[PDB]
Amino acid sequence: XXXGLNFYLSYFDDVAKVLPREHYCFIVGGWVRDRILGEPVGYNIDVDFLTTADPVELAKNFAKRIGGHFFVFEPTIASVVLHLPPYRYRFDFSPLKGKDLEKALIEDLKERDFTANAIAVNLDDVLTIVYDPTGGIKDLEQGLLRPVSIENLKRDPVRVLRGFRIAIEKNLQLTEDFYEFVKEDPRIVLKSAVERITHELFKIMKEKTAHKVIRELYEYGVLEAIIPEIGRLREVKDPLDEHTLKTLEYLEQVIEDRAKYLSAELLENFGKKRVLGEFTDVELLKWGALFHDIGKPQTFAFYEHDKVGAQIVREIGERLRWGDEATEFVAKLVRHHLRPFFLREAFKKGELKRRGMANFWRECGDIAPHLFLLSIADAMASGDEEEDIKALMETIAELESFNRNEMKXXXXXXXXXXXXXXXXXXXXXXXXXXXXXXX
RNA sequence: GGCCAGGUAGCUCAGUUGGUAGAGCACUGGACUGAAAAUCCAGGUGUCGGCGGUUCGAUUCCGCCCCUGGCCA
Repeated sequence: XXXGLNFYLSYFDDVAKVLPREHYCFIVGGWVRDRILGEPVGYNIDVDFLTTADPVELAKNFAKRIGGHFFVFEPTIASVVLHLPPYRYRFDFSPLKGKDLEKALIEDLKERDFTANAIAVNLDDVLTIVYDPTGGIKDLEQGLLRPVSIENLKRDPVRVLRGFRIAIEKNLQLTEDFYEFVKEDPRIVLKSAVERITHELFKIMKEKTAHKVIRELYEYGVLEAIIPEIGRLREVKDPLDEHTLKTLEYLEQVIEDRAKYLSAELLENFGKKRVLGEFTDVELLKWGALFHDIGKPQTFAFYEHDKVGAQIVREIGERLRWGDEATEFVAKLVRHHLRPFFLREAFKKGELKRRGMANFWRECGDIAPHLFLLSIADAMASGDEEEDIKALMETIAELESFNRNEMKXXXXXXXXXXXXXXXXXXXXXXXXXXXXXXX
């Protein structure tokens, strides 16, 4: 332990007004962390507490006070979730028990993954003596995220990704012992539950420096052990894997710059699609950039490798428990991923016509901007000539402007609607349709 | 409380733009054989989990709930 507006939160008062006299409560986890790091409070607040009283009644009355929902789940801990559009509050209360309070505190802290997460403070001193037996402060000053002990990483293998994510997110450098431990057994990641790996994988794709972490998870073979399919890109010598990596990185450089490639109506709904509740479609675009060609080593002489791509992606989505909607998204993104290049190649000959455009926007109108961005970043990774790229953005311009404006007996009904739609581009018309269909 | 997948005949499983719910096995009958196994032919009235919406028409499209399981880093 080393030496209120610095560690204040509005709701803390409420907790103290719930928490009984005899029992004591400590604030642990990422709150004290992010605060020490001096990063400002976001729109999503997550606070983990350690209390000596019954966390369930605590959480029930707390939630009753702030008008939050109540939660109990597996030790056995209690949650309170209060969610309105601008902000989200997750409070997780955890039990603490012992004949010696300080001893048990230190004993809990020491079991934690990283010194940056083991720093804790007493509730009373919030409303400035801190508890950091791992000495998290010292590392946080050096700007280094260092695991407490390797045994606690091995305990819950999924933490091995956290160490990457956190270090990228909070922008810190992992220590040597972490990277050494990953070099030892990169396969350990498979021992942890699947949806955790998925969820962490997405939490890494979320940020815009993600290409460096994905390269990292590749280079230690962790991204291989999770998804062996990525390991198979190297079995074909053009380099395919480096290609997918730089395509990813360029997809981030383009996505940040997205306003100046795509139109406004194409940016309108972009980013607005939700999957797994905290993640948008941008991460799906980054995934479909990683898998953009997953099928090339499967089929070569690469004729079918796009559909093969779709099938492999889909298998990865089923396996890793992604959304069926999201995995279908990524799979369709890898399926049509080569479409704008054929449209550009058709445009360079001036052979692109209303048919190709109408097909384009009927077949896939929703993945269009993602498809365009991905095609532009893949063109930038392939190192296309400037003229070729200019032609590409011009093609995109053509399609965009086409959609912009120029786009505004069971069998019998089907052909009736189809021919009515062809005519829109009258009982006598219906009778004539019937005569044309019957004859 | 959040996300995700399953719910279909007695059991267990197909059904990617919507167009009268099938297949295999099991069960029964018959042909065959001294007998049997084997082989061959024949037999689905299923409130597609429930209530609603869009369509001429919903297992599939959309909304709201029940139940089962997985996860909550």
